[PDB]
Amino acid sequence: PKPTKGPRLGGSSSHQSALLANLATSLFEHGRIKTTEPKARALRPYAEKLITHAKKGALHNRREVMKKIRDKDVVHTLFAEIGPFYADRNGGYTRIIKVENRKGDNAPMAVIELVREK
Amino acid sequence: AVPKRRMSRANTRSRRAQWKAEAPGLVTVSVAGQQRKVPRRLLKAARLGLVDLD
Amino acid sequence: AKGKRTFQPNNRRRARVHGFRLRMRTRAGRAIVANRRSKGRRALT
Amino acid sequence: FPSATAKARYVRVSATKARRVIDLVRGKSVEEALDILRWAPQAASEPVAKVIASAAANAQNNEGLDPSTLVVATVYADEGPTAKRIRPRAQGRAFRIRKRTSHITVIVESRPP
RNA sequence: GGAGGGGAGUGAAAGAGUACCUGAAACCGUGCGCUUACAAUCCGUCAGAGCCCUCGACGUGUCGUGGGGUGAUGGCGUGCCU
RNA sequence: UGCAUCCGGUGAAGCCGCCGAGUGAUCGAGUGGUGGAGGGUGUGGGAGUGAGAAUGCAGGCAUGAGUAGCGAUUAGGCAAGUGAGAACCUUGCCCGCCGAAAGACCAAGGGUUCCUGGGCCAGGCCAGUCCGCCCAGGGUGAGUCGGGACCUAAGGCGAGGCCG
RNA sequence: GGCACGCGAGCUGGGUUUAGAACGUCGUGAGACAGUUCGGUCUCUAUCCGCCGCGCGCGUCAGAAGCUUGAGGAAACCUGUC
RNA sequence: CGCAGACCACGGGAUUGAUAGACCAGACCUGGAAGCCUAGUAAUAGGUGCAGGGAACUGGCACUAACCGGCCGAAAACUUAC
Repeated sequence: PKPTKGPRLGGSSSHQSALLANLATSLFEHGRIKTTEPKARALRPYAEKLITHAKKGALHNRREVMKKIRDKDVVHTLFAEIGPFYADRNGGYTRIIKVENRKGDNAPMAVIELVREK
Repeated sequence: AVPKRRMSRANTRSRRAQWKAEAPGLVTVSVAGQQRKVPRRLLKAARLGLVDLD
Repeated sequence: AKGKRTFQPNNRRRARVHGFRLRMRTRAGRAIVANRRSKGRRALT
Repeated sequence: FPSATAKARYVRVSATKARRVIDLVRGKSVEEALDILRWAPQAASEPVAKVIASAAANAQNNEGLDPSTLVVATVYADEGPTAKRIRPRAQGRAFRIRKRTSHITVIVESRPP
């Protein structure tokens, strides 16, 4: 999606790409993760577009997801439950909740999770 | 460059008074019945039971 | 990058250049040992 | 006014950093000061909150005062003993590092609603 | 959580608590009074309004052989040593 | 300090004030607080007898300033746990880095830093429940390995000796 | 043309102006030469005034909000061919 | 949230909502995806098919987040003239 305006997350572009991939894998594996607020803000569109790929789940879309996810159990779950679950929802598959600041460095924390209402 | 002169007390105090902290604003919330104060930024998280109240 | 320092420890060299027997070999060394004894030094050599 | 006091001595924070947090709860009720310190994003808020809570407990227990009517009347931080360390620097010079502490005094008192 | 403290006790005294006789200055706070955001200040000194406190006398506030704190404002004023 | 007098646990000195005093250094056998054992006066005797400054010395503390910096050229993330407290400790799963090394083993040097259990004021450039930190206990097994008990090199010391 | 022949806590280091070496010349010599030749460490986290920008506070006799006048300042001002 | 920006400030939106993201479509950039079939010994080529992939731009769309919320913030009179 839109690239970051300022300096990249992990300290480099490659580290940011790996960070986003790992965070998306963790989110799809657990359903909700806790991290710094800017990380979740960057994670939302990335994970949502992966879910969009999984929604119209064909072989081509599967390979599109695998060229980012790298974990096969998460790919299977994404294409067997997560995709079908969001079949009739148009966008907004995740939500971000702000939580209390970290203690060691006063880093603003947030929780990103998949919506489960319908 | 180095300071040519020792600061007077008035100047030092007038500049030093600008290093201060602001009080966060607090709003009420009902978690497990009891009312307690929480920052508005964490209202939704408190209502979802994601913020530890001591 | 030549960062060799002056002190390179070696115990046999220390004993053979400053040890008790070397001090006792010569008159000046015996005077040194006597002076250190009179000063009250714990380590005479 | 009836009152109770509590003192934290040799707290390992500098007096100015404690004062920055103390300047937030002067003249406020004990409960609202405790909330402010709970949500203050400073490390000095934990010791100050502990002193204030200890003073409120002293007031409720030893003098039998109503906790709902307590007010942070007087609060200040003094300087404790400071320990001297050495930080080696470039080209053989050594600098002095000070490890400052502070004493924190709190006086709560009962005031009518 | 501890550290530390508050009651309670010991003690003639805890303004003697094993950070301990006495506890000065520099330095750092808190509270009260006066003052200060149109103003060019070797930071004082001489006049000095206003405000606050205090001692006497008479009524209810108003002077006095008064006293202290702060000082708007005006005049003067080129740090010490070598 | 000689001598003579006077005060003192019914509170000396020292310290902090108030109210006064002298032409000056200064004074207050005037007073209040603090304090807890020695002081005052007269008249003689003797000085380590008076600091504001020597880029003076020691201790304590300011200003700069809650400022600079927090030590490479690899990079961390999430879940669970422990716990008063977790970015840093534990476990798992990922991701990245070295790989004629940033892996493994010796010598010199160091000296108990090794292991187990405990701790968390000091130290660790933050925190720390962790640690090469602190405390207690434990741990190093040789006919053949490296040395001596075997041999000599350079060189050292050197019975007598020569020289001085 | 002035302004430290403006301007190195803004830069350079080619020249001049340390220590090495050589030529000519001078000196018995060590050496020397407003003679030449090759080489040769340019340190600093901005306290104050100044200046460029950006805020916070108070004031403008109630508290606010739109749109404005402008005392006073700053900028710009070149020129050719056909 | 922003094409406003070091911070701050400025500007816009806040369910009576298109502010940002997602989603749908377009514009644009790339240049013909995967899978399958066919041809070739193979390298590879052709069809399916202006394909597939995709950021910033434009328009739709409350799906997600703008929240059952806190703090500030309004008048001594008098004089004269009319």
